[PDB]
Amino acid sequence: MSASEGEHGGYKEIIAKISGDGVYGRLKFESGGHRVQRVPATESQGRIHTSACTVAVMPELPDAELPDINPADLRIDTFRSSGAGGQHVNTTDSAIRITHLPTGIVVECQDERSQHKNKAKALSVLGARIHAAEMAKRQQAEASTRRNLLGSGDRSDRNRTYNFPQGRVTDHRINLTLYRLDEVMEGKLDMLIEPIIQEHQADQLAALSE
Amino acid sequence: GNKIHPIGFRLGITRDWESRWYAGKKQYRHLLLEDQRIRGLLEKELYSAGLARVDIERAADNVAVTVHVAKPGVVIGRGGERIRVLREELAKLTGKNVALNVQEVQNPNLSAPLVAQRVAEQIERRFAVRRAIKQAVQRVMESGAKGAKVIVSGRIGGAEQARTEWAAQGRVPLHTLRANIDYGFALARTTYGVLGVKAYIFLGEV
Amino acid sequence: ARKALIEKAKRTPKFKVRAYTRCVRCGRARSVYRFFGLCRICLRELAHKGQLPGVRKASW
RNA sequence: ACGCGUUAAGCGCGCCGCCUGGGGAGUACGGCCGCAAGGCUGAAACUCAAAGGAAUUGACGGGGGCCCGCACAAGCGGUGGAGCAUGUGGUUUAAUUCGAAGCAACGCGAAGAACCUUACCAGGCCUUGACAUGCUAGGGAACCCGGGUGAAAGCCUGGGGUGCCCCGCGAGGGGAGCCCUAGCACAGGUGCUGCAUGGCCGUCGUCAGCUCGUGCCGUGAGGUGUUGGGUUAAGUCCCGCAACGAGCGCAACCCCCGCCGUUAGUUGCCAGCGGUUCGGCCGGGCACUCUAACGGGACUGCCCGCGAAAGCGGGAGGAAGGAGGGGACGACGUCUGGUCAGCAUGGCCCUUACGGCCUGGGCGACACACGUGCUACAAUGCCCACUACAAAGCGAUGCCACCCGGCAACGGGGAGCUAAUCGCAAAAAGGUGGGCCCAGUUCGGAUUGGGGUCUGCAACCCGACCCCAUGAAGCCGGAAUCGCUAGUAAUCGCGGAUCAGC
RNA sequence: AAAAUGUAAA
RNA sequence: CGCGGGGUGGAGCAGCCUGGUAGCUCGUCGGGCUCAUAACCCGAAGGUCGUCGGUUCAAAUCCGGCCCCCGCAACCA
Ligand SMILES: [Mg+2]
Ligand SMILES: [Mg+2]
Ligand SMILES: [Mg+2]
Ligand SMILES: [Mg+2]
Ligand SMILES: [Mg+2]
Ligand SMILES: [Mg+2]
Ligand SMILES: [Mg+2]
Ligand SMILES: [Mg+2]
Ligand SMILES: [Mg+2]
Ligand SMILES: [Mg+2]
Ligand SMILES: [Mg+2]
Ligand SMILES: [Mg+2]
Ligand SMILES: [Mg+2]
Ligand SMILES: [Mg+2]
Ligand SMILES: [Mg+2]
Ligand SMILES: [Mg+2]
Ligand SMILES: [Mg+2]
Ligand SMILES: [Mg+2]
Ligand SMILES: [Mg+2]
Ligand SMILES: [Mg+2]
Ligand SMILES: [Mg+2]
Ligand SMILES: [Mg+2]
Ligand SMILES: [Mg+2]
Ligand SMILES: [Mg+2]
Ligand SMILES: [Mg+2]
Ligand SMILES: [Mg+2]
Ligand SMILES: [Mg+2]
Ligand SMILES: [Mg+2]
Ligand SMILES: [Mg+2]
Ligand SMILES: [Mg+2]
Ligand SMILES: [Mg+2]
Ligand SMILES: [Mg+2]
Ligand SMILES: [Mg+2]
Ligand SMILES: [Mg+2]
Ligand SMILES: [Mg+2]
Ligand SMILES: [Mg+2]
Ligand SMILES: [Mg+2]
Ligand SMILES: [Mg+2]
Ligand SMILES: [Mg+2]
Ligand SMILES: [Mg+2]
Ligand SMILES: [Mg+2]
Ligand SMILES: [Mg+2]
Ligand SMILES: [Mg+2]
Ligand SMILES: [Mg+2]
Ligand SMILES: [Mg+2]
Ligand SMILES: [Mg+2]
Ligand SMILES: [Mg+2]
Ligand SMILES: [Mg+2]
Ligand SMILES: [Mg+2]
Ligand SMILES: [Mg+2]
Ligand SMILES: [Mg+2]
Ligand SMILES: [Mg+2]
Ligand SMILES: [Mg+2]
Ligand SMILES: [Mg+2]
Ligand SMILES: [Mg+2]
Ligand SMILES: [Mg+2]
Ligand SMILES: [Mg+2]
Ligand SMILES: [Mg+2]
Ligand SMILES: [Mg+2]
Ligand SMILES: [Mg+2]
Ligand SMILES: [Mg+2]
Ligand SMILES: [Mg+2]
Ligand SMILES: [Mg+2]
Ligand SMILES: [Mg+2]
Ligand SMILES: [Mg+2]
Ligand SMILES: [Mg+2]
Ligand SMILES: [Mg+2]
Ligand SMILES: [Mg+2]
Ligand SMILES: [Mg+2]
Ligand SMILES: [Mg+2]
Ligand SMILES: [Mg+2]
Ligand SMILES: [Mg+2]
Ligand SMILES: [Mg+2]
Ligand SMILES: [Mg+2]
Ligand SMILES: [Mg+2]
Ligand SMILES: [Mg+2]
Ligand SMILES: [Mg+2]
Ligand SMILES: [Mg+2]
Ligand SMILES: [Mg+2]
Ligand SMILES: [Mg+2]
Ligand SMILES: [Mg+2]
Ligand SMILES: [Mg+2]
Ligand SMILES: [Mg+2]
Ligand SMILES: [Mg+2]
Ligand SMILES: [Mg+2]
Ligand SMILES: [Mg+2]
Ligand SMILES: [Mg+2]
Ligand SMILES: [Mg+2]
Ligand SMILES: [Mg+2]
Ligand SMILES: [Mg+2]
Ligand SMILES: [Mg+2]
Ligand SMILES: [Mg+2]
Ligand SMILES: [Mg+2]
Ligand SMILES: [Mg+2]
Ligand SMILES: [Mg+2]
Ligand SMILES: [Mg+2]
Ligand SMILES: [Mg+2]
Ligand SMILES: [Mg+2]
Ligand SMILES: [Mg+2]
Ligand SMILES: [Mg+2]
Ligand SMILES: [Mg+2]
Ligand SMILES: [Mg+2]
Ligand SMILES: [Mg+2]
Ligand SMILES: [Mg+2]
Ligand SMILES: [Mg+2]
Ligand SMILES: [Mg+2]
Ligand SMILES: [Mg+2]
Ligand SMILES: [Mg+2]
Ligand SMILES: [Mg+2]
Ligand SMILES: [Mg+2]
Ligand SMILES: [Mg+2]
Ligand SMILES: [Mg+2]
Repeated sequence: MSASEGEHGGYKEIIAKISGDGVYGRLKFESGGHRVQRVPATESQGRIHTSACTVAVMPELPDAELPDINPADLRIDTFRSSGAGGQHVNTTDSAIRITHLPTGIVVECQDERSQHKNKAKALSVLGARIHAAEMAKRQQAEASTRRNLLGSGDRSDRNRTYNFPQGRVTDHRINLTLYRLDEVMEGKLDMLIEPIIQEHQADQLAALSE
Repeated sequence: GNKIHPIGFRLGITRDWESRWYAGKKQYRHLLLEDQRIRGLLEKELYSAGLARVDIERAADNVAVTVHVAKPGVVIGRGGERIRVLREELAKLTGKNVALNVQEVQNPNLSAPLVAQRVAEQIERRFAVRRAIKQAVQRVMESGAKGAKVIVSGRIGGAEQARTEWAAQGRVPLHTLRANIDYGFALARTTYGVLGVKAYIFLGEV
Repeated sequence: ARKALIEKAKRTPKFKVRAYTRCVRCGRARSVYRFFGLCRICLRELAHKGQLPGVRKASW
């Protein structure tokens, strides 16, 4: 869905929705940094280099903006508008103030001479403002859950190493270190992701039973 | 890496085959296969002798292995007892009527295959490679040679970084056919890898 | 697969077609000049060495 | 150090001004000036382990001068486009074994993948092993024959010989050997690391370069020599020179070709004669051709011009002339180049398995991309008939004459040759004759149908070959790109290595 | 007159 | 609520007046150059025209409704 290619080669960023069965169950353990040691394709001379990439896997979550407002959780005030209008502006409660109770957010509108023309506008703005307020909440939740998962730093931020010269891949968490990297690069991840699943499940017994 | 073998380049020019016999076509590939096995036991047993060249001749059926050594005594033994069991093991494996033969090497400091051994042996015994090249190139030069040069490749001194290391005096016109030169290889086995030893001895043109 | 396979080569087979010629020195199966029973590399060395009778550096 | 040197940057004295690591910073604050722009005075925190001066040696330049290479240019033929062959990327798969990566990976390791090869895959298997050196305990005897189940490997299992050594009157006894069933040392690994290595190779480059000794210059790195003028393919020589020499390179010494000669005369050859069954075929002969071993030949020696020399430009005589053509030969080094999978090898790891055997599959997959190739698009062409002229190689586990059968691939018979005897062998472009008529054709030969031959235990995956039929894209190829300077390119066939066959 | 760029470990 | 404009390949705009026919620049994909990337050169793919109806032999094009976007208007008290 997004893919910022870094000239040659990659992907300076790529994002994918992996749909299926047991996806977040198995692909959960990739959240963190991945170190690579190899002679880079970009190398002028013949020096071995260390690099890293960050992976975040957030599960596919449900999401639904509330059915607009519902007048039950709302206080509406009516009153006289301020400024021009003559006879009519003084004897006519044409100003609206709708107070959305669950958030305390308030709009007022004394734009037009019609009270419901203003209630309409004040219901329009209040809508956009509670939506925009929840979107932002849901934003800096997603945007800050990644900050942790993704692991800001690099070269030294966690998880596992892929050494091409020695052919070893190794997970630093379970301290597993099987050096059949060829297959792992071909997607044969299970001889890696299954050890973590068991070791993590041994931290579940010893957790409320130890 | 690109230089030719000095012997291979001077066949029939300043150098003769270390095996001299005819063979039609039907039996060449086992005359030789045996021939090769002959230098097998010979080099293996006569290390102590300092064997410089094996000249295998073949008459009617019968073999005729001549052998050149620095110190001949090792080969012969008390009352010539090793030299007999020698030609014994030979006909025991060849199945063909054999031939003992030994002529010594007059000046051991003029046979590259000898020099190479003595070098590679030294570094097998943790001797300073650099100052031992100049030593060998001295003796070979001081022993009358018209030219001399020794080369050592591999992890010198046990160093992680392998390297070439050589010295030379006099001439070594390797391009010149008219020149006679002696070549000599040796392999220094070590607790830290393997180092190749090469010798060049220029014994004047002709 | 090395010394075990050089041994299959020596064994008289089950069918004549399964014959293959190995090197009589290094043990290579591919590129095998039959005149010597040698491989193309073993050949080259001994040739330079002068331990192969009569054969010399060609030139014309 | 560069340089300065009575116009000091020398040797001295007098006085003023100024500096005290780089960045922060000529910034901030304060003060003084200014219309303003701004100026004078002028910090600190913080941060770095350097900043910097000259000089040396390289490399580099969209710097210079002099040269050079199929580098451009001048030319002929090509790839890129088409169908096929093959190598690679990729994707795919149980596996599509591994390595190679711009030049210098990609018809490369592979100079022979159906099984074998085979390192991968699924599966049935074996555990001191397929191999080496030994050490054990029931300890039988070699080695031929067999049952058995099975896809084989394997696992189970039935008869024998009436062996051998010491020598015992003897009914048996202990030796050795190989095999035997367990056990222990150990074997084994194409498992990793070419960035721990040897060896060998690629490459800059057949480019003319790279250095040492001593001396001399410089505080030193270093310089001088190697530079300079001439000359050369060349650090090739010449002359010059605070340098004098030397080594590895260049050249020569080696092979092949072109000319002549000496030696040699069959299985080669045939010029004059003899026999002619009009055939080197018999007699006969070594002259020529040939074959193959030793020589001769070329030296800028000769002539003109120039030159200080080296030599350069021309001339002649010569088979050949200034290196006659071709090959063999690859400096100090550079690329952390290639290869641990040809072999070697330090360290690391696997141990009823990361070792071993077998059967079958795969390395030949196919939405795609590339490298190298083959065959074409036709008339300077294509088909059929006939008829000529080659060099190099191979072959008594082989090459096959020639009759016979077959449209053929080939098969059956069968002569000769271990071969300058005999054979593969037909050379093909060529020449002569006939046909084709500018057509998607008598161009083209991919695709596929049918029917067969040979090698192999076996051609489904997966072979080459033959016959009938089928008769695709292709009308000369976008951007772009390759080779070659003389017996070269283009074109035409022949042979060989590997190898049952391909 | 053409013609930008080459991160980070020996 | 009123009036005017608009929705066409991933982005940005033509074509509608006058019915038949889909264009431009960019991006993208494949092949070149280059040691490599870009610039540059060659070749290609990509929309079924907001959404429902209707007119017509035929609708991006003409007509009605709806949805989303844009500009204007909303005065006298
Ligand atoms: Mg690079
Ligand atoms: Mg890093
Ligand atoms: Mg919602
Ligand atoms: Mg609400
Ligand atoms: Mg109220
Ligand atoms: Mg007011
Ligand atoms: Mg009122
Ligand atoms: Mg009222
Ligand atoms: Mg009222
Ligand atoms: Mg108002
Ligand atoms: Mg880490
Ligand atoms: Mg690697
Ligand atoms: Mg590691
Ligand atoms: Mg699982
Ligand atoms: Mg080198
Ligand atoms: Mg070479
Ligand atoms: Mg040499
Ligand atoms: Mg010795
Ligand atoms: Mg075979
Ligand atoms: Mg001075
Ligand atoms: Mg003066
Ligand atoms: Mg003055
Ligand atoms: Mg002045
Ligand atoms: Mg003065
Ligand atoms: Mg002073
Ligand atoms: Mg100071
Ligand atoms: Mg400071
Ligand atoms: Mg100032
Ligand atoms: Mg200023
Ligand atoms: Mg202050
Ligand atoms: Mg101030
Ligand atoms: Mg002022
Ligand atoms: Mg003013
Ligand atoms: Mg002013
Ligand atoms: Mg101002
Ligand atoms: Mg200003
Ligand atoms: Mg060129
Ligand atoms: Mg050209
Ligand atoms: Mg490729
Ligand atoms: Mg490997
Ligand atoms: Mg059986
Ligand atoms: Mg072991
Ligand atoms: Mg490594
Ligand atoms: Mg090496
Ligand atoms: Mg290379
Ligand atoms: Mg040259
Ligand atoms: Mg060359
Ligand atoms: Mg000096
Ligand atoms: Mg100086
Ligand atoms: Mg010289
Ligand atoms: Mg001069
Ligand atoms: Mg006639
Ligand atoms: Mg006569
Ligand atoms: Mg005569
Ligand atoms: Mg004669
Ligand atoms: Mg001659
Ligand atoms: Mg003069
Ligand atoms: Mg002339
Ligand atoms: Mg010549
Ligand atoms: Mg010529
Ligand atoms: Mg030459
Ligand atoms: Mg290195
Ligand atoms: Mg290294
Ligand atoms: Mg290296
Ligand atoms: Mg075990
Ligand atoms: Mg005719
Ligand atoms: Mg004719
Ligand atoms: Mg010839
Ligand atoms: Mg043949
Ligand atoms: Mg043969
Ligand atoms: Mg046979
Ligand atoms: Mg045959
Ligand atoms: Mg016939
Ligand atoms: Mg007939
Ligand atoms: Mg017939
Ligand atoms: Mg017929
Ligand atoms: Mg026949
Ligand atoms: Mg017959
Ligand atoms: Mg016969
Ligand atoms: Mg013809
Ligand atoms: Mg057509
Ligand atoms: Mg068929
Ligand atoms: Mg058969
Ligand atoms: Mg087609
Ligand atoms: Mg045409
Ligand atoms: Mg046309
Ligand atoms: Mg035509
Ligand atoms: Mg010519
Ligand atoms: Mg840039
Ligand atoms: Mg930049
Ligand atoms: Mg770079
Ligand atoms: Mg260094
Ligand atoms: Mg308008
Ligand atoms: Mg209008
Ligand atoms: Mg408008
Ligand atoms: Mg509108
Ligand atoms: Mg509209
Ligand atoms: Mg439109
Ligand atoms: Mg758009
Ligand atoms: Mg417009
Ligand atoms: Mg419209
Ligand atoms: Mg209009
Ligand atoms: Mg492109
Ligand atoms: Mg580019
Ligand atoms: Mg319609
Ligand atoms: Mg239309
Ligand atoms: Mg419609
Ligand atoms: Mg429309
Ligand atoms: Mg509408
Ligand atoms: Mg208003
Ligand atoms: Mg008004
Ligand atoms: Mg009024």
